[PDB]
Amino acid sequence: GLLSACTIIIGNIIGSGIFISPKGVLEHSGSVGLALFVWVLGGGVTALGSLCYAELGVAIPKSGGDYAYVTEIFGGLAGFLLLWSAVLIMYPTSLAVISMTFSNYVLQPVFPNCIPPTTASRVLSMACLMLLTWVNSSSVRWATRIQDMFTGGKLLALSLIIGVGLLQIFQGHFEELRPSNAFAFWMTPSVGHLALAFLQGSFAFSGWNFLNYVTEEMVDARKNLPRAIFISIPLVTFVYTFTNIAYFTAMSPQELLSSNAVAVTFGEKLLGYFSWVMPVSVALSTFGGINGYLFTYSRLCFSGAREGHLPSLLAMIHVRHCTPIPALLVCCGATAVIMLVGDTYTLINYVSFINYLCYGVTILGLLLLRWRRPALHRPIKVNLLIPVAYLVFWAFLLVFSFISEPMVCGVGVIIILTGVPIFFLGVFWRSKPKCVHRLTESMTHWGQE
Amino acid sequence: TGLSKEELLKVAGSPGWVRTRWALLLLFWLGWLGMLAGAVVIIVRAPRCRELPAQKWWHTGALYRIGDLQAFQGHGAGNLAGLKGRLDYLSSLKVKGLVLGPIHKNQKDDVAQTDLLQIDPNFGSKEDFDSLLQSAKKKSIRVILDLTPNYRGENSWFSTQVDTVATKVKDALEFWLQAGVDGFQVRDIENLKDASSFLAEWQNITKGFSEDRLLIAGTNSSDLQQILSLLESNKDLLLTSSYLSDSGSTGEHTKSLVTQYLNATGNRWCSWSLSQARLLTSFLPAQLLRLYQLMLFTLPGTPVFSYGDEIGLDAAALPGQPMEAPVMLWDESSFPDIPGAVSANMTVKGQSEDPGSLLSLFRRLSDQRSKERSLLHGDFHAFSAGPGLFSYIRHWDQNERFLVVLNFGDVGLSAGLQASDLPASASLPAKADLLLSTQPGREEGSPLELERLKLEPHEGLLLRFPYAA
Ligand SMILES: C[C@@H]1CC[C@@]2(OC1)O[C@H]1[C@@H](O)[C@H]3[C@@H]4CC[C@H]5C[C@@H](O[C@@H]6O[C@H](CO)[C@H](O[C@@H]7O[C@H](CO)[C@@H](O)[C@H](O[C@@H]8OC[C@@H](O)[C@H](O)[C@H]8O)[C@H]7O[C@@H]7O[C@H](CO)[C@H](O)[C@H](O[C@@H]8O[C@H](CO)[C@@H](O)[C@H](O)[C@H]8O)[C@H]7O)[C@H](O)[C@H]6O)[C@H](O)C[C@]5(C)[C@H]4CC[C@]3(C)[C@H]1[C@@H]2C
Ligand SMILES: *[C@@H]1O[C@H](CO)[C@@H](O[C@@H]2O[C@H](CO)[C@@H](O[C@@H]3O[C@H](CO)[C@@H](O)[C@H](O)[C@@H]3O)[C@H](O)[C@H]2NC(C)=O)[C@H](O)[C@H]1NC(C)=O
Ligand SMILES: *[C@@H]1O[C@H](CO)[C@@H](O[C@@H]2O[C@H](CO)[C@@H](O)[C@H](O)[C@H]2NC(C)=O)[C@H](O)[C@H]1NC(C)=O
Ligand SMILES: *[C@@H]1O[C@H](CO)[C@@H](O[C@@H]2O[C@H](CO)[C@@H](O)[C@H](O)[C@H]2NC(C)=O)[C@H](O)[C@H]1NC(C)=O
Ligand SMILES: *[C@@H]1O[C@H](CO)[C@@H](O)[C@H](O)[C@H]1NC(C)=O
Repeated sequence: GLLSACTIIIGNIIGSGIFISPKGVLEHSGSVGLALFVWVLGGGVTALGSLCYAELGVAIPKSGGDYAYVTEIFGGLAGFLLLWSAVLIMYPTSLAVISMTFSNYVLQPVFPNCIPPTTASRVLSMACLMLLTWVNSSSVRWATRIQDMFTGGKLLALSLIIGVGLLQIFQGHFEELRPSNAFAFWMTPSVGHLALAFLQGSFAFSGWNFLNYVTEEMVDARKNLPRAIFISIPLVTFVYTFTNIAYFTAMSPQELLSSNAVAVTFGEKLLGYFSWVMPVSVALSTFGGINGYLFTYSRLCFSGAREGHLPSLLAMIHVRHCTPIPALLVCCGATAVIMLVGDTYTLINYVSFINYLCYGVTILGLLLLRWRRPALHRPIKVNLLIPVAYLVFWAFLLVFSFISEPMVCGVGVIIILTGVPIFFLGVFWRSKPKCVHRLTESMTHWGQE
Repeated sequence: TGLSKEELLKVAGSPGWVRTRWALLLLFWLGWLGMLAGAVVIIVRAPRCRELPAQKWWHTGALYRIGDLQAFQGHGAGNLAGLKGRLDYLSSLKVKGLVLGPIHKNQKDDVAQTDLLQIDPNFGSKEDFDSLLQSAKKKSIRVILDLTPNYRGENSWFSTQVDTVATKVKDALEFWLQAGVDGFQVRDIENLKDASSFLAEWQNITKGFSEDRLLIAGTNSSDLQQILSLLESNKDLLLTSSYLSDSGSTGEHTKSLVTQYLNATGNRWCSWSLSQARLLTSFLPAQLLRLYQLMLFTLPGTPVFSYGDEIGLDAAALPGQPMEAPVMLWDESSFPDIPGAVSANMTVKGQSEDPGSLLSLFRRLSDQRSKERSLLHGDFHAFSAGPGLFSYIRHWDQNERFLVVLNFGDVGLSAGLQASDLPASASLPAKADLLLSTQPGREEGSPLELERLKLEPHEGLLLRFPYAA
């Protein structure tokens, strides 16, 4: 039973974050050193979080996705806030990043050492996102195997990278590896920039918030504590740091951050026609990534539509294919705004800060529950040290990393707090049978067929 | 609770509304098609940038010239085998070349005694040489060896009959190519007969062997016509001459000389060195090197520097110092004959710590020469300024661009603005952040108006600005 479970979690973990993140983590890491350390450390903290989340999953079984636990524990206020922050600034902006890096990697073939126009990249990203929205809609019967073919292209590309790198190291390729050639500091080693670099690896390790669905909604975990974490974490961090090693062995340090693309230049610097087979495979992988994110966030929309909040006129059945038509328009609008205005790596830092704040809130709530709960049944073995280690680590991260730039963090916490007035104005004052509230049902046909 | 009845929705669904749904779908797909068509148009009408010129190894990075290894190291440690210990320092200078001294056997103007196939035991041996190239290619420092019939006598190139002095060096070329060294330095060109054809034959042999090799030719002539006559056929040959060794000392004259040489050559590659093999210090006033380093380190070509130049070492200042072979100094113990004469403001360790030193400036512009493209293989156009001021802009077709200004007079200088002499692509802005200066008085990274340049005498500014489309 561990085979299919492992298949789905590693399908959810690996995305397109192994492409944009390396040159950012090197630009903010100071030098070639400590980059592998960051990529390993991220896997470690993600392992600790996955263990805590698995404990909560094998605990009391309330369904409803991810926001259900934080609605039931620590009040529904934190649950509504986390759901709002999700549907605003963790799914749509990540979808925007995925589509925009698809466009960036597609456009780089024609301009090898040249900056493409921004309008072409934005238009291509918009076209890709509309195509994937239509693909997720309508024909659901074959969309699953379409996404499976995309992930197969992903595995093919990554395996080819593994192959070329592994065969390459044997040809005495200790260049840009050993400390004699791995400790050149073009930029002074700073620890705030080290945290900013760690944010990119954090974005690369996204998807571990998604394992909570099917681990419980499957064959029952009869005290199956270790498998769900120790079949995922060490393999993926090893393959990630070895992919970074493979990237480093075929390139001088400067060429990796002296471009807007990490791959493609890899194909161009050696081989010659795998340089043409590779970017299309990377396009397939990011296609699968946006498709999977769309599927998961549609599941979010259904789960939130059950609870009644996040206004209930959303994600119904239309006629026959039972496809969430009203969900995908609300999806595409919040990413069309980003296609209108946005950049790449500031948004990467935004997403990293927001989702780590989300898991920190969830972990703190779980710890307060454990403090406040002497009852019910926990099938898992008690840990009592790794959660508090994660808690102090994450507190150190947020407190130390607030120095970076107030422009992103301030607006993020401002729209975090903006959920409060609508929350209380709705809970306390939706009982009034206003003309708008009475006639809200009338646009179920005026909005869709 | 706005859950509508399924039967109510089905009975509300009309064929007319189905037609409007089909119309909405068709216009949605038409909008997607229009986005694709706009992307195709804007990607097929885009300005196609040019390609990299695939320059060789010597086109990037400066060059280092070493006259005598005994003078470079010192008494007792002057053997050739000790060269490998200084490669860590030499790689810290970001210099991607090195020139050996004459290490063959030649006592004094003796054709029969001298023989170019053997290395004298005074310096080292073949095994030490092989270890030297092994350590050099372990690093990223190429090695260039020179040949000269006389490095002792004042008859430098064997004034006897010519074929016997030609065949030995002729076989020595392929002997040293099969040894492993790349490139050669040839000095005292003016002491030769049929030198143009001889240099053409040598360049032809080297190019027939390989393409990464080169051939450095040195002459003390300072005439444009003589230089053009020497380069009448060997256009690819790299030559260092005494062209810039004129007194000059004014920006208008320097503009005239540099522009005349560049226009006479065309736009081909050249070498920018002030002297044949001497230092910049002994042929120039001591208050000008802080700007001459930036001038030599930015002009299009390969700047060639003598050894002991990154600190401005002087031979005339120290008494009892032969001007041909000055002694390199590393600490206060490098000159045991006259203790106390040396100090900490010219030694290597002393200048390395100070950011306002010559060594710091050399490291700063050497870190910029290797890693940046625009001043590597960009263009070069100047502004028709007024008084003796130096002004030019270095740019590539798309990458970020550089501007350098210099002052040669003894009085303050104005902005000296001039424009409209460049294409629209090579348009300069009014805002540019300072990157470096000879004397630290300005804050780096601070943009300034380009019409308020209050330039101090004996000063030069390195300006920088992102590319503007
Ligand atoms: C569902 C909805 C969708 C919409 C929304 O909610 C969810 O999505 C949210 C999320 O997506 C948000 C974005 C997240 C990412 C954010 C990134 C942030 O960047 C920061 O911007 C600072 C502005 O000063 C600093 O950036 C540099 O700071 C230096 C020092 O002051 C300047 O020196 C330099 O300017 C330079 O001047 C000289 C020129 O030659 C250079 O070319 C130029 O770079 C600045 O760099 C940039 O300078 C530009 C011109 O001055 C802009 O200021 C730009 O930021 C702009 O900020 C606007 C503010 O909203 C934004 O609209 C716009 O698009 C951005 O280009 C800024 O970077 C800082 O180091 C940088 O980190 C930006 O400032 C706002 C930002 C984009 C946010 C805007 C608001 C959002 C969209 C939110 C919005 C509610
Ligand atoms: C370059 O270096 C030389 C040598 O130090 C400088 O002096 C010049 O040396 C040459 C040697 O050939 C002189 O040529 C002479 O020609 C007469 C013609 O009859 C001949 O009889 C001599 O035996 C000698 O060969 C030359 O006159 C002399 N001076 C000049 C001005 O060239 C030379 O000045 C340096 N600079 C240049 C630009 O050559
Ligand atoms: C550069 O050298 C060339 C050849 O000596 C000259 O350039 C030409 O000069 C004639 C006048 O004699 C002009 O009509 C041409 O337009 C010039 N062509 C170019 C490409 O410059 C001249 O001596 C030098 N050029 C300049 C501009 O001084
Ligand atoms: C480099 O350091 C030496 C150290 O001796 C400086 O020499 C000084 O020269 C002045 C000139 O009269 C003397 O009065 C001082 O006594 C000398 N020593 C010191 C310590 O100042 C030399 O001037 C320095 N170089 C420069 C350019 O300042
Ligand atoms: C060298 O000279 C020979 C003369 O036969 C010629 O064939 C060859 O092309 C020359 N080499 C180069 C690089 O032009």
